[PDB]
Amino acid sequence: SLQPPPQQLIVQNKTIDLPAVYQLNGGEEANPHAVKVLKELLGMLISIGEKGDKSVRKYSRQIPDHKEGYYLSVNEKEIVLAGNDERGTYYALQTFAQLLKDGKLPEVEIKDYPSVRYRGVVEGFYGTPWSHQARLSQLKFYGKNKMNTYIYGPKDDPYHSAPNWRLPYPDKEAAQLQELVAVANENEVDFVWAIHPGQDIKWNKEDRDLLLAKFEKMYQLGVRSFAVFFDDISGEGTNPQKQAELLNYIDEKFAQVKPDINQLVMCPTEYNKSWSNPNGNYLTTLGDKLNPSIQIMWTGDRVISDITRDGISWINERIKRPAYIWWNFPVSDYVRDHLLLGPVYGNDTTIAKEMSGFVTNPMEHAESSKIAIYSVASYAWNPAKYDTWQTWKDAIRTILPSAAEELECFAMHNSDLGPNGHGYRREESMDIQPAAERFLKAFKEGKNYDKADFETLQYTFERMKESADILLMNTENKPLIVEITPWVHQFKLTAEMGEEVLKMVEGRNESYFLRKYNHVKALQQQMFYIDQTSNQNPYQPGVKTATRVIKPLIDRTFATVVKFFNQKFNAHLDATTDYMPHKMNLPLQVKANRVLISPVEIELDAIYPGENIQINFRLSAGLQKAPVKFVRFQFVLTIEKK
Ligand SMILES: CC1=N[C@@H]2[C@@H](O)[C@H](O)[C@@H](CO)O[C@@H]2S1
Ligand SMILES: [Ca+2]
Repeated sequence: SLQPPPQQLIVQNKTIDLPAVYQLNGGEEANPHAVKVLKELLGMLISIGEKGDKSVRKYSRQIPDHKEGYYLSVNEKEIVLAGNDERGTYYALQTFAQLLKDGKLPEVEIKDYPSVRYRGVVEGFYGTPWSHQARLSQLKFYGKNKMNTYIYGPKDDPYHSAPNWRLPYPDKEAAQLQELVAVANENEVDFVWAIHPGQDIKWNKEDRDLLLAKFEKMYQLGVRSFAVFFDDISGEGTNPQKQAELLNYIDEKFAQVKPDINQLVMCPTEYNKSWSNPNGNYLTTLGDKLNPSIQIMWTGDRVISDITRDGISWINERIKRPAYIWWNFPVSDYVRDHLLLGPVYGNDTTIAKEMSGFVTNPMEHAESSKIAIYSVASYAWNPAKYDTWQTWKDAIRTILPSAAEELECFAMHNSDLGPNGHGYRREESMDIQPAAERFLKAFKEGKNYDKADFETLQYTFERMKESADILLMNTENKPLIVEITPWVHQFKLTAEMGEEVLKMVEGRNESYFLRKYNHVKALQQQMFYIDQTSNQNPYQPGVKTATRVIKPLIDRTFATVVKFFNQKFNAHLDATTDYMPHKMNLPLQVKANRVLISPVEIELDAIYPGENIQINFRLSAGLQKAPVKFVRFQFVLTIEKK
């Protein structure tokens, strides 16, 4: 499965062998980055070059007349790799590398080019910025998948955002950035350095010069594309006239003055329809006043959304140019306890002409995001032929060949975001969703359930456990495994709980049932400890997994079978589904050093120093470290733990 799929492919159902002896025509005059790839890969004539080179004159009418276009031919007599331009030749080679299987090439002719001009990744999330090593890995991944754009803009980099956007990077970070630009250039990626000055920018000469001064420093490190972001700010930095004037100044005094600057992009304050005032002048001001070479970014009809024909028509009409899409998936920075490892879908596949670019905002988990990134690369290059599920499967097998089926199992049940303030959800566990939904309907109402449905759930829990143990021990992609490990532990526990809960449904005798029930309570407690010890970030601490379909099913099944046990044996077993050490009909929650009522008396499991209490029917009272176990009366106690 060539990824991205070429615009045009004719296959001959013959194969040849990579020539053991070959003649290379055009090596000294073709893109040096393309020649190095070809030489790594390896008489029969092999012709490599860009349109205009002597080496490729015979094929000049086969070469697509598109930026980043190429002609690739393999037959009995010869191999041709001909770009419309240097980047096209590199890309011919990336397709060539995928065709070569076990010293053998199929007989093929390809004519190819991208449908969207700018394709790639914006590292533009809140959270821990990617590591240097992660970024190096990403850049190489982008070259293989024909992504030409990497926008550097981590919200939490103090040299990118306020107030230290004014300061040059220190030497060590500066040397790192320089290395990234070198590696980007080698993989035919535009490194686009972004700045986020809007929260404390003064519209004066001092701050304008400081911004230009910073861009000059980045230029000296080798940066040749630049962005200015005005997202998620308030105050005087939201002024569109001043924003347009600053960007026009950067364009006129810097972008159009240097010998070799490429992209100049801006992200607006009104960056989606819901955040834009239909009766305000903001977007029209930018559209009218911004120099026509400046790109304007857009996230769709909401902060988190997929791109539709109508939504993009709306923005394009106002900004008077095709929108440069900032797509907010798989970014998880607002559901930080979830991994979003499902397929890329929901974006209109017929609107390439209406966009100047398409970039993905990924997770803080660099390797994990490669599933979506590979898929966005495929989509943006050939939207017409974009295949959601095949691409997801191809991504997984690329990322983890040694355990592709195991990663598919884990990813397929780690796709949804759960409820959230952005209203954005994805499908999860759809394969088993109907079996789950039947089983539980039947079971809850005392009608007999189908054996096949019970077996399906059983098979699922078994395969999850296998997948988890195998993924833990995988050494093919260590950085991926480090990223997901906490979720994998939680995924195994979920599967073990499901297995035990189903043995309870098969309920042999009272004694066996009680063993199973006690095993389940222990598993709940183990899940709570992971949720409190792993991924303890300030915003959505912990680890959630298989949340849309599997966890609800296991929970409701458990509560149901305990209710029936209590009726049959006149018993009083606790049917609660999440473990909670503190006692309070709403469920308590524990988040860091807070104990919380999910929106009279609370008894903690020990005496703690009390920090404060926040109630809300903004009530507040510090407890000055006063010992506290009981608390009688949002509703949030904070304690020293801490
Ligand atoms: C433009 C946008 N700027 C923000 C990004 O930095 C976040 O990562 C994203 C998800 O929370 O939300 C908005 S979209
Ligand atoms: Ca050339």
